[PDB]
Amino acid sequence: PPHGELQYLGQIQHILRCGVRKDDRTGTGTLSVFGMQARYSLRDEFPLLTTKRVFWKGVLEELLWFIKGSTNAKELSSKGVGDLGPVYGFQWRHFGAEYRDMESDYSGQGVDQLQRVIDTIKTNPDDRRIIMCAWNPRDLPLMALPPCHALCQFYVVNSELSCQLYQRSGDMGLGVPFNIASYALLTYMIAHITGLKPGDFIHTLGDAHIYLNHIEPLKIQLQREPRPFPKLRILRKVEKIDDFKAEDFQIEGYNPHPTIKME
Amino acid sequence: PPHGELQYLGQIQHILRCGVRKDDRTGTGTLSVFGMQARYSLRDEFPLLTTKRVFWKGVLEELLWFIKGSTNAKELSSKGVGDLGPVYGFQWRHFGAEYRDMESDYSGQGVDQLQRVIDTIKTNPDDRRIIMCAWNPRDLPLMALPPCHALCQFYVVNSELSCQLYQRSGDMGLGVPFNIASYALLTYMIAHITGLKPGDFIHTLGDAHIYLNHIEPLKIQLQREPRPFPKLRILRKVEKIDDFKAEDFQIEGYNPHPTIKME
Repeated sequence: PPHGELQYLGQIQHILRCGVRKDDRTGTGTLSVFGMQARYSLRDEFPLLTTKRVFWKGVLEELLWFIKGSTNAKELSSKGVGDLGPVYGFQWRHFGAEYRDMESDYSGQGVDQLQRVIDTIKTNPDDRRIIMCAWNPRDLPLMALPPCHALCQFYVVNSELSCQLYQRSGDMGLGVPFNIASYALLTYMIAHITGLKPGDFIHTLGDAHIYLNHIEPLKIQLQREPRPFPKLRILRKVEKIDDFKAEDFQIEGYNPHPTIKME
Repeated sequence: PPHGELQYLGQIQHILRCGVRKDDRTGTGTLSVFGMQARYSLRDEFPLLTTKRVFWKGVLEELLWFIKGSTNAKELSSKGVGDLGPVYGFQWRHFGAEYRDMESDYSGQGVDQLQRVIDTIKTNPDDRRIIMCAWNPRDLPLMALPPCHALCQFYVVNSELSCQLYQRSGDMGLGVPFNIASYALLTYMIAHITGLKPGDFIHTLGDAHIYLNHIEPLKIQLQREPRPFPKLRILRKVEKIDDFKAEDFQIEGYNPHPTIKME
């Protein structure tokens, strides 16, 4: 019954082996392959990478911050890792909305994709349209109607909530393991408040790339041998998604390999 | 050097074998799997399925119609297979635009994603944002800011244009082979007018489904043995994408298996 982390790893080797040098926005070098996909069970397990230690706390507090729907950087650097622009959280909860500061009442503003997604699951779980999208701030002023950076399609069958994430770009060494843990968490959350059981998380990349300064660390991480994934426990019963707080989650069974810094 | 059609086929067997019954909008039955991906070379070949005959003409004339950016059904039923709503073509060329009839001058209106995509390739081919999106008409009146049905991310490296298509849903027996041929064509077109060489086409599905009334025909199509893919020739040199017409394309090397009707 093979390991899903064996996917991520394999993706790495491929981008290393058959990957092709490509320059990013900043003219920084990368090894790039176009179009990938990985499937990760959420059934009795949780995709917190083992081949290296993943900042689980920052993943949690970061998510909740998105769900709190905020634009306030200090509301995070004191919960783990002064106006911020409308990063994902603000989109998730009010896209279409006129963006003042971090402080004002946008209560009842724009479209609340995230509530909408939840709702749609309860109302019509066969729906092929349960989709949040998420922009890069850089893009907002840059042009009319810029393209999402990411989008999840959620999906439900036999009482099992699944989520597929599509990123136009994937930082494989630094970003990817994180998002895997994030959208896997998100899912778990939604599954929970909709009385559903977590299913698969599918991870689709456009440009999957590695930064040249990551190759070495990653070559070493490859030689590592994934311990079995942990589990994720919720310990209160929670009805509204804004009610979740960090207390509600226990990770259990997480013995990673040591941290691997990638700059 | 294996066949790409062997992918589509394999996807079929899986949805049959491990697929799970799910009800579509109309409460019609389907066998559904969530999250798939296939890669198809466009290098010296073209993904016109062989295990059955594909309506190549209708694929052509349909595309061109999109690119002509129209809302006029009769502009197609007399070129192959009275107002139509703003189907993909109109989005591709003017999303954001106020939609009158089929007849008016929307010249210079909304955002022309398709031109924009071309342009971005010439201006900044390392860009992670070369993305058109495409809506289902059904969805437009149905709610504020409905989710795309599809989106391509285009991508370029080593003088090779690639395209990945993401559909939230995939009709596997009827729709999928068609889109494969369509976005593969589109690509070829753009590659051509940007002095680029066609690369891969990646096909990502959310809900991949089969209609119960297709199972039998498909079970039979599985038993078939893919002949090698054809090629696609352009025979004029064309600079603007609105200049392409059906004359410009020869398919060569297409001996399919017989047509398979699926209702």
